[PDB]
Amino acid sequence: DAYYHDDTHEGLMNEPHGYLTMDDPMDLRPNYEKSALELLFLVSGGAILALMLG
Amino acid sequence: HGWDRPDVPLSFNPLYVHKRELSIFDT
Amino acid sequence: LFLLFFIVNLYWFNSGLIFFNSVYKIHHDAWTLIFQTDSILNKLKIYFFLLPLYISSFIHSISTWYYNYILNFLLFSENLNTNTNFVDYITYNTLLLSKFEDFNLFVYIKTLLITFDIRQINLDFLNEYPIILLTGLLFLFTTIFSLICLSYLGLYGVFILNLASILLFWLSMLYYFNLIVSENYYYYISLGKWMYLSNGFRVSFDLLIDLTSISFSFLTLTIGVFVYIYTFSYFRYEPLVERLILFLNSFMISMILLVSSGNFIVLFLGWELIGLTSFFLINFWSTRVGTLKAAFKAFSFNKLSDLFLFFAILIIFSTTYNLDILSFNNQIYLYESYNIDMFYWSINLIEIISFFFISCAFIKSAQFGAHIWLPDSMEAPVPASALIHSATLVSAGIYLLLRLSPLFELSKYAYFILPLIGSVTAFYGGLVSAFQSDTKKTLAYSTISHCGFLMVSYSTGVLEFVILYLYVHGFFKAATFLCVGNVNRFNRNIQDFKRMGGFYKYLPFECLASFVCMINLSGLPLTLGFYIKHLLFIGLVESYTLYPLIFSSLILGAIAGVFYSYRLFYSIFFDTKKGKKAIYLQASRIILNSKFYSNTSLASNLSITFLVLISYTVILYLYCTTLNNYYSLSDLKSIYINNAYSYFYKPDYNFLNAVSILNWFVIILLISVIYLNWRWSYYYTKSIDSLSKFILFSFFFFIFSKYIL
Amino acid sequence: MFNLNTIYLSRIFIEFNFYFLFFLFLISSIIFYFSKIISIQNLNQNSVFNFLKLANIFGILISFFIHIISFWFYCIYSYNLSLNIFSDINLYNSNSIELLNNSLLPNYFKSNITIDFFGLILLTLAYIVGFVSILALDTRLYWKNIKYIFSFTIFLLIVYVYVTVSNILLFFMCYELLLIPSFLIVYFVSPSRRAIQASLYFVIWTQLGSLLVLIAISYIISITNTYEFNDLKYFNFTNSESTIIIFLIFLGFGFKAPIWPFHYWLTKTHVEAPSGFSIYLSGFLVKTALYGFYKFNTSIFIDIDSSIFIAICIMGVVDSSLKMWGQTDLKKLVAYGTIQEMNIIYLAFCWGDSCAILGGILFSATHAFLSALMFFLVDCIYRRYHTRSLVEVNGILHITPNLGLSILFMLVFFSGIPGTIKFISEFYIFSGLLEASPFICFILMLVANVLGLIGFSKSWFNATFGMPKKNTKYLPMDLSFKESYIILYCFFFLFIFSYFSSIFF
Amino acid sequence: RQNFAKNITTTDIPKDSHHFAAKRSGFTQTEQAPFAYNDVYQYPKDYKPWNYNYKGNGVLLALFLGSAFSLVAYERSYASKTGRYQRKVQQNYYQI
Amino acid sequence: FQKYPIPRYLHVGQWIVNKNWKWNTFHMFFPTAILCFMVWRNSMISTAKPPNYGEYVDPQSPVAPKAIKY
Repeated sequence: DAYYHDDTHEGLMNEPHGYLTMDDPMDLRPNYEKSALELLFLVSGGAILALMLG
Repeated sequence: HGWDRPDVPLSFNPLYVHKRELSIFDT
Repeated sequence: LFLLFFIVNLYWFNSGLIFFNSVYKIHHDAWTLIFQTDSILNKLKIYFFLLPLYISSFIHSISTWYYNYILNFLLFSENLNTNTNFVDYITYNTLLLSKFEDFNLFVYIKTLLITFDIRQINLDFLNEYPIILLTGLLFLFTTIFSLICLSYLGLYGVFILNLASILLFWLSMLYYFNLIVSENYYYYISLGKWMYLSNGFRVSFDLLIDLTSISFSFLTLTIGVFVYIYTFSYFRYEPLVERLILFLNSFMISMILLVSSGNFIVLFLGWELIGLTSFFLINFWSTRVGTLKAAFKAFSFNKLSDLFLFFAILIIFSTTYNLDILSFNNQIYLYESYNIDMFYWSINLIEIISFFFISCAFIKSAQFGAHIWLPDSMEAPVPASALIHSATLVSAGIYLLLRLSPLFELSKYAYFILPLIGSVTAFYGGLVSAFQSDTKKTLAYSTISHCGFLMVSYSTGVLEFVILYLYVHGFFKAATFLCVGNVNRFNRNIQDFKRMGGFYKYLPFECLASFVCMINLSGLPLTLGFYIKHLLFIGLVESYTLYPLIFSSLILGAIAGVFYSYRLFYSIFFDTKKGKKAIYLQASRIILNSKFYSNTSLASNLSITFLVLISYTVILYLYCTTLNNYYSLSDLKSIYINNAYSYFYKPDYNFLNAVSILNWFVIILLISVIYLNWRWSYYYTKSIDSLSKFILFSFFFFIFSKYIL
Repeated sequence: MFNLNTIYLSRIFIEFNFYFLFFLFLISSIIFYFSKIISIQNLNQNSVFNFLKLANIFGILISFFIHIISFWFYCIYSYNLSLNIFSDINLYNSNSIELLNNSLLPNYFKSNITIDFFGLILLTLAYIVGFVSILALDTRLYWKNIKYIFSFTIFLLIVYVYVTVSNILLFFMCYELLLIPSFLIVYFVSPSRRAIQASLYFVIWTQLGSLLVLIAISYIISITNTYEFNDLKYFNFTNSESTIIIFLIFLGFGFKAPIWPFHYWLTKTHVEAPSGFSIYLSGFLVKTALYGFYKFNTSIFIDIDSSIFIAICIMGVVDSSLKMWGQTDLKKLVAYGTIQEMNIIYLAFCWGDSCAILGGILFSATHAFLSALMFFLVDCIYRRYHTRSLVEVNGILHITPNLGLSILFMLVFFSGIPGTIKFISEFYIFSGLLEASPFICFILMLVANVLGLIGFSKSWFNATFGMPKKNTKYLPMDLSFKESYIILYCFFFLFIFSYFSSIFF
Repeated sequence: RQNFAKNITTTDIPKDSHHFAAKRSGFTQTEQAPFAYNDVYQYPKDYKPWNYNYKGNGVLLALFLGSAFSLVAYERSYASKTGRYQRKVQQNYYQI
Repeated sequence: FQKYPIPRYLHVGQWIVNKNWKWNTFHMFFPTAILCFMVWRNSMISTAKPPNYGEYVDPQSPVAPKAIKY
């Protein structure tokens, strides 16, 4: 186009950013809700695989 | 080009102010 | 050291294997020398040069053993090896060289290497096993993963990944398109059992790649490729170009799934998917509730279509306990003499199913009454509108009619509703498009008119004409949509051409390509649109009770293409400068003069050019496959054969004179649009003089070319 | 190749899983009571409330895994047990396999365990919905009301007894035990001040239904002095008695279903109950009412026409669907969706024990998960934007993209997309109704799948899209990992349950 | 309200104590007192907040081993259901 | 449209460019191709095609459609 600013010189061409979730990366709590839900997901997947897949 | 334009104003999304009662008959 | 020792050991092992195999085969040295009778010199003889064979065997003695233990741990079987003590098993297996029978080290390596050769792919394998499924899955999963990974892939990453997937899909689909259209190929691909639907009944996710499916899918995929390449240009400096690209890809794959359905459940899945993806495409400007209302009107109409389709499928299942489309089509004739006791009425079984399918088709393929969502669906970006209007969303009803052709052959409701509604819709759409000042609304009403014409073509009983009309309309409507999208972007999001004019200089390629695509789209004489409209009028049945209204509407909608095509082209490009001064002056500054100067994108220009070229090639191929004296099209799976091809092959004089009446109506309309002076001009007198001399020249040219020489 | 080991595997797993849950609850209660004097939370890190939450959540999760294993054991056992009776054709031999009781633990309430597919589906729904609800109640349990962390374990134990006993009186009692914990949760855990009246309405409506069911079961017990369904099989009720029984059970379980016009309590409670209970109330307890109705009506021969009950259910569906457009409150809209789905499921049980209960069970599971997901989304919206009304929050997709995506995919799943299990349940019920009554089937599908869906999508699409211009200083953040994983698990179940074995469907 | 212990013992909080420097001289008669604690969190250099930073192989290995166990279990189940010890492989396999 | 600043905490895709998008494209295309190849093999196991040119179906062959023997 007429007057184009490339990505390197653009001041508002964002690189990927943002927090993926609301969990604090530097959170010091022994919070286990995420671990419990991950365990639920993994055990459900394994039960489907190890009991029902074939 | 030819002018250093400021950032897009907040007036581009004007805040709507409710001046009338939101009737339940117009739900 | 390591490499040299490995090479030496491999050579020794291969030599030992050759010695053993060349001495074991004929069952004389099979055992005698192998486990020779002690004689410790002999023992070292057999354990020293067959040592590479023995040592490896020792590994085979310990690798399998532990492996079996793993199974014993994982499966609770074999009671492990209590019969052995790990001192008899190891000695027995290590000293038993019968494992190395007819086995060579280098031959195994060669077989490993030749298991990935691509020179032996062969063409019969491609014919027998459709690779198009692999590329379609690649496109679908790349689209989904790009939707999930919008941060790993930036603008360029998303564009390149989806471009590669879509190009592989298009290249794969061209070969199978040729095979299916010409050489009577089709495939039924069962992707495993999908889900239970009745007690003991399980439907499977099946796909049917046949003539109807390949036609719709190839049209959709070509339009989608050349819109996707164009989409990146149209959304140049917009916040969510990756979002627009992924929405387009999702809508494309939804339509491909819809047209490739093998069951009514995959059909309903594709219907709902195209509905929701069109809703997301229309509601691209999520920050606007003004877009939300239009998208929600489209969503409501799609939900009504889903209700009708679901009820029709439920009636079919309650009648036949079957959901396979092929089985339903080939056995629905048995249930013609059937009725359903619905409330106080006894409705014919075919009549009610056809009513529901036809309502579902009419809502999607916009017909009169149910069309009102299509003009409001222009809030979507131009690439989205091009995909929606050229094919896909408005061609879904045509796909419903073509896929279930045997059902609608035996329906009195279809016989009465398809031609009447089609003609009314064609007339309405063409007439309204002839009066529209917005470019996108003009093309939307043109799409409505051509959908009505497609309904009429289906009512004629010839499915080849339906396919030809669908292809021509889709290709040229998509190209015209891209051209008007470039025009709208140049005009800075003002779509009405009352603020345009003089854009030929700023948009030369757009002007010329739009001219070509409009003369093809509007069915002007000597063009493919003229051919498809002539074919439509060839097969139009005259036994309808409302034939006067039907034929009058068809004529008035067929003559309406000239008006909207001329108005759009001339007002956009060659009218006076009705636009704003900022549009013209900013793009005409002397500093901008360069070899890079362009008000559009080189990628957009190349995409439109290649789209037009491929459209011409495909339409010519279809014409040669259908309209030639040697009919070479594949089976359309329809047993209702009328005599409409007789008037195409050996017409009578009355039909030629009627089509001549239509041609002269078109000529008079061209004369009107070209020479009528609605405004004062310095050329007004000279325009009348030009008209007079043109009339006289035409008369004398007719006189000389017919009689004198 | 089905041997005696699998039979005892299934029975032992069921009994000992009940005892696992009961022992965990007992140990947790003993620790909670004997470690503190007041038994309220000590507002510090070293508090038993952390241990109580850990113990209850882990009991629920591990007992759910054991329940998955026991459900698979039961599926194999039931398939092969129905096979064995069907298999042998010789008239001299019959299947006579007599089992022994376990030695370590007694039979609770001195009752032999009887397991059916509907009961174990109900138990699985109990486990999963209780897990989601308790995960949604951590922000509500605080100083002086932490004692309700055990409520879902109590529900699990009650329903475990409920779905495993062949005693009709124990069945009725376990159905009747679900009121006190529910009222205690609504009365003490709800933050809204209007939830006291909602709790009163819930109690009075559900207890009127319970009184009707009590009259019916009193008739059953007094007429035929027994407590076993086989003894019911060996007895016949006259036409008047059967009519009274079916009317009473239908009206009571429709008070709990709820059915038209007995859903006022459900609307008020759902609007005012805490989000965790709203997940549990709509997801599960109404399914217990469905299970009770199915067990009661199947065991009794009824000779009256069910057109009146079918009309009541269809009127409930229509009435709920037509009110979705006029709901600016997302939680009340989800409550009306729950009413519609519940009436549709209750319709499937109006043909006795025909091949219509299969769609009812599948739709019960599907509605459990869908209502859990929708109320969880409403909970996320109310915790983020501090409001639920459509006129106060919109443009969620632009500030909280994950929440907006979850809303959109929830709408897609709720629209009966063929890939999920709502489409399967709709297919079952609508095919049966179309063969029964085509015009009424079209009316039900038109009102539910078009008008109700249009209103439901209108109230959610307006929240998802727009501009969150006001209160930029107070705009919340995106979805956390807990909410994201709960939503993903709901989606995963709604998708993958379509591949469950078709033997029981 | 939250009542957990910020001063964890399992590890040391990654901190940057040089970003903010507390004032220690040149105070005026109306200035406020400086702040004692000025350490700020220091994220890893290769940390991306927009994705999962999971760089392990545990989940992949667990899923792969579960799938392999499913495969071998299905093989044994098919062998047993056909009345054999191991699957008998036909010389030719055709489309279903 | 004129570019405007985007919050750093917001995980949105507005004007997002990844400088390492080429390797991401590689590692998102090729494994997807492999997955689709495996699915393609699985679905090609269950695939039906009509007889080729010059081939007819023998009505008494097992391939021919069959009717139920009551």
